Amino acid sequence: MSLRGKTMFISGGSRGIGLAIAKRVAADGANVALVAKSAEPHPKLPGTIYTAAKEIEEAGGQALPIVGDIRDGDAVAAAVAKTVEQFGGIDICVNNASAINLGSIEEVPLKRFDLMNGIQVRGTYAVSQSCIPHMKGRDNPHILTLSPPIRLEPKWLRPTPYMMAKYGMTLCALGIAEELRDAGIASNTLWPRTTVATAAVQNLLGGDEAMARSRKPEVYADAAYVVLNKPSSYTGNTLLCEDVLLESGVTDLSVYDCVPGSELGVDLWVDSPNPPGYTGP
Amino acid sequence: SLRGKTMFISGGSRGIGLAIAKRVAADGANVALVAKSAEPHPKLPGTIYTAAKEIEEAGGQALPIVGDIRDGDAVAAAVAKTVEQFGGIDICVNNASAINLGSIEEVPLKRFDLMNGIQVRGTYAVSQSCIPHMKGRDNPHILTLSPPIRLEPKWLRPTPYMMAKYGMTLCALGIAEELRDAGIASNTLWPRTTVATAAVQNLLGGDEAMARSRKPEVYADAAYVVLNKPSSYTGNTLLCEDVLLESGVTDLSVYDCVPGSELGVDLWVDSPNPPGYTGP
Ligand SMILES: [Cl-]
Ligand SMILES: [Cl-]
Ligand SMILES: [Cl-]
Ligand SMILES: [Cl-]
Ligand SMILES: [Cl-]
Ligand SMILES: [Cl-]
Ligand SMILES: [Cl-]
Ligand SMILES: [Cl-]
Ligand SMILES: [Cl-]
Ligand SMILES: [Cl-]
Repeated sequence: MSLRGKTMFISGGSRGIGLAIAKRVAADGANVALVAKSAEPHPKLPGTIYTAAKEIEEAGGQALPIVGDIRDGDAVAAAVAKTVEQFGGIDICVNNASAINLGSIEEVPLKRFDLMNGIQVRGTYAVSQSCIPHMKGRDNPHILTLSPPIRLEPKWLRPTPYMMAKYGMTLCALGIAEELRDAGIASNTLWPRTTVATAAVQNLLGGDEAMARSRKPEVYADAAYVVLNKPSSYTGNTLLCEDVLLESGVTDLSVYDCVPGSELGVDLWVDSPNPPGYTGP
Repeated sequence: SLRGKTMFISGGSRGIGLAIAKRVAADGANVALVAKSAEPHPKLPGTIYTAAKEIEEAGGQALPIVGDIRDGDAVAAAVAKTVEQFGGIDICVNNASAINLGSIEEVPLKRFDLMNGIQVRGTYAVSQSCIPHMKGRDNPHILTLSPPIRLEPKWLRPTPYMMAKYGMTLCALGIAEELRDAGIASNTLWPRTTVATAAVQNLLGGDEAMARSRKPEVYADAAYVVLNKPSSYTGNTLLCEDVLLESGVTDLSVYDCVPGSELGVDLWVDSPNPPGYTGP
């Protein structure tokens, strides 16, 4: 199996994890539409949708960068319609747009909350809803949402704003899995076990330094790829990247380590940097 | 007893919220109640002003406030007025709610926003604003009217509403952890059956009792039990009837609209009664 001739709609996509997923899918000769709020370069975060588009093309795919605020429902509709008029249908919807603040309810004002809820909970809903009609006909359609398993033990219910937003994304994805089961559209979530170091991290740290406790964005891209090739019956799952990769046949997870043979750190909502019983390097 | 305690409550005009407000008010409590409009609706009974009269008639003091819960500044101003008036907040009840049982295919974004706004964002805003004024107090509780989080496939629909109600609960549960040191309790409370309120009879057009449902007192009384527990009791997703049996109630039929009927179940609940309940 292969994503050749298939079309992806991805929120974000302009850097880091989203870019790596876009690139991986593009490498099979896929189409990728990517939507972001602005096309102006940021002084500290690398990339724009346009430079993302070049990288998608250089990888072997066709790119459609679209300017649109995921918090504006009309802009979302317009971006999907534009994807459909250009590529003819949607095989893959990846909800990657994100927003983060790790403060408590006492520290995170309503305006910051709305940006998180807006982009992630509302955004995942609007993007997914708008994609769904254009996915019904297709060979093996997948919605994939970049969010964590719902962990209900007290330690995990923190910090509240961000947990609400991320769990809200996952709940959207799991609900959709049930509501679209008869239509045959897969909806899954996918989350990495460690922190993922992206170029943006280097830029903000201000150095060319090794993130020894972290993994590369490829861990997410390769895991996504495996999931997007499963049958549309593989649905309603809250998946971890490394676990997905071992189940697929990868034996050596060190190829994802920023620095191999280090003690790895853990992502939020994850107990261990590696799957249970992993013995590889 | 809750004599001399002050409660702030969203969605206390009618039904369950009013029943809770009246039960708290009967101890001589202050109740500040907030709603978007004070204008009577043709079919739904009550306004904040009507509800206010009933709160006073029940034994308490009422402060009815016009405020859109979806407007952050309105929420801030509603809480400020409550504090200028009564001096401090012992109890925050998040009951403002909104419902649509359609799927993601059927519920447009504008509708989604109403549920997200009022319930998830609203519970966040109201709770956030009340919290500083609850830090000094003898036994502060936040009580959020929303269900246990159930992750089995069959509970994960309809998506839009499940997102909202579950988001409500996640907020309550997060607050529990974040405010534990302070220590303001945060719990959720949900009824096992559907609760038949005046609004339901009004929309059917007849006063005809609802054999599969319970009275809103099951909500009010269960709330009263939780709100008198120590602030150490926090982070729980509670069910009315179970709370009531735990407190010593042995006859739940007094909450039945029609005693001796086969009761229906609420969303997110398997059974109309707590496990091994063998009362009437
Ligand atoms: Cl704000
Ligand atoms: Cl824990
Ligand atoms: Cl990167
Ligand atoms: Cl784990
Ligand atoms: Cl192990
Ligand atoms: Cl509607
Ligand atoms: Cl809103
Ligand atoms: Cl099930
Ligand atoms: Cl149950
Ligand atoms: Cl039983």
